[PDB]
Amino acid sequence: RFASVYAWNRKRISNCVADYSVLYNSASFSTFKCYGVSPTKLNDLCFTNVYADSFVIRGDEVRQIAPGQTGKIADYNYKLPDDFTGCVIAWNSNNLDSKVGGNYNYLYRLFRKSNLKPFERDISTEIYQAGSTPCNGVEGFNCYFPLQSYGFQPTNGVGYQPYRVVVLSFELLHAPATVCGPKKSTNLVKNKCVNFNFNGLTGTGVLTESNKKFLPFQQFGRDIADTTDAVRDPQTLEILDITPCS
Amino acid sequence: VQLVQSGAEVKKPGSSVKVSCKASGGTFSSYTISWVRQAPGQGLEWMGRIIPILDRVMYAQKFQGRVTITADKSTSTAYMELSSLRSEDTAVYYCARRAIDSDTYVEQSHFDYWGQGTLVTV
Amino acid sequence: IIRGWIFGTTLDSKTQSLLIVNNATNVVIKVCEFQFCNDPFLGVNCTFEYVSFKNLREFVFKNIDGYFKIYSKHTPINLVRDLPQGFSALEPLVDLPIGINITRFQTLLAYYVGYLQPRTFLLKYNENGTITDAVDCALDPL
Amino acid sequence: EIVMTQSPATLSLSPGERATLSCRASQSVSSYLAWYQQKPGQAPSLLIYDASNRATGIPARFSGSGSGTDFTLTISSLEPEDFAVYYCQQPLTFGGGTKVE
Repeated sequence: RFASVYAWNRKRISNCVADYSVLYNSASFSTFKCYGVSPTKLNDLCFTNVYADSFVIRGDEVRQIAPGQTGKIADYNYKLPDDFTGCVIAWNSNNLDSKVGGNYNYLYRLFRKSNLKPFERDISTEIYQAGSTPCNGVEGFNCYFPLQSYGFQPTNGVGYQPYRVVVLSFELLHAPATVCGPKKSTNLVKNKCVNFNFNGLTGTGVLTESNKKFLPFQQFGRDIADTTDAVRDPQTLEILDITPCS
Repeated sequence: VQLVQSGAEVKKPGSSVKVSCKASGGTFSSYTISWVRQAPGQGLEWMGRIIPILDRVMYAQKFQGRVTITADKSTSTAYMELSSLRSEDTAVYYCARRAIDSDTYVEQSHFDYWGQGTLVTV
Repeated sequence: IIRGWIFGTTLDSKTQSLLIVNNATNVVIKVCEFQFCNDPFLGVNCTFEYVSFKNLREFVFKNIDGYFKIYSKHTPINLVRDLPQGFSALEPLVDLPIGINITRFQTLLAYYVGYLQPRTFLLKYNENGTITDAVDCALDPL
Repeated sequence: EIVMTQSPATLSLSPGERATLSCRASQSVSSYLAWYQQKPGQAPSLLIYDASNRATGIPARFSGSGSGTDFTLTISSLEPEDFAVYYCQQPLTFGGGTKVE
């Protein structure tokens, strides 16, 4: 279940590995539009936080969840800032969200007295005055319940079929990164002159077994000249002395 | 912007009547259809109305619980059914239209066209 | 009785603060706008949440660039009046990427509190990486 | 509902004379008042909308004014064909109607 667009949902994603290879390479998505970032470089990014916006809209409304957009959805249901950083992802959900009699459990705001600000949600049921006479909270002549249900049906043309749309919004520099993509490792090769990188510790040398005993906390050591003496491997905690290449 | 109503019918008290009006195609995208009744020898009374662009219906209080108003978008036809009829319900049932703004939903209070009216005898 | 500490600034139980305390057999570490008891008794919006005399538990705490650093060591005691002397170094346990300031804290129920300052030390290491001794370089002429 | 009263129930004029009709509502509708002219055998014909605006196809002899709860229809000079029953309509209700003879 996705929220309706007016009843927008927001999941907070923190303290995790942001593996996006599952999303940017997905063939199930018709839209994968990244703003300020490249889809295939998402795994190289770090965020303070990622927020996931999860909701259902019509196919011709997919373009509205974007920076620079206006319209009933872009202005009354949900706005993205013009300088938005993140990716807008969408796919057809006609076989999930449409219902034969119309999936009218999903609604969008048709009436509002003003436009939304970026990341603002509006779930008010206040009766909108379209005309000149007061409504006093009651539906009637030129007085409306602000939400409009969607006639999502399996027989709708594509522009009227439901789409599941997810926006991954990127939060930076408010706090340290807690969300980072995955880091790809290689095989560990011993008794060769190599260019190495153990997590963040780099250099050139020959890796051989060490007779050192590190305290559980200590991952690598230092010689009297403060050069790297040995490095304990990140996957298996073996300590390897680093011999300079002759 | 024409409207053609069905002809007269005679009903037994306690039975229902379903009155229908056919609008020119395209009416439902820019107009709402309201129902007005006129008992013989009487003035006009408003019964209710449908807005095809909102799927909303408003009713006169005296007919709440007695009258159902709907429309068939594929046939440009407005419908009204009175569930249980009494002799005081004899009237000409008219359809008439009010334009509506599809962006703001501001509806007109006046009718720029009336059908000929359908007489239902009870 | 001591099961933890609350660290933060305003600590008014309205803004977010860091709570580190035993919760049954697990320790819970969280930063939230939690309505704290002003003085809690342990009987018989959020940023994050994580769930894991007799003897002495020594700790050192510092907060660097939004990272709360937690260190400790445990040692046996046969004393009933004051803290033992001698030398050991505390080991880091936890490093929390929170992004908040800490200026004040509360103990959650003998307890002792000192303060840290930027002294230089000469540290003596063992053959296995253990710190076995230290010289406080600002203590005296020797 | 909105109770509407029209006054007088009947008027008696010669063709060529000026006539006005009064309408009062128990509730304000701002300007949302429609005036209709009904003749026997016909559905009511819109004369004026939104209290004072003349309807398309309606001759200049028809005019009007009003707001809120109090409205007036003016026929500057009645033609032999204007001895009709006039009605005041608001979005929810109608008045009883006034006959000009």
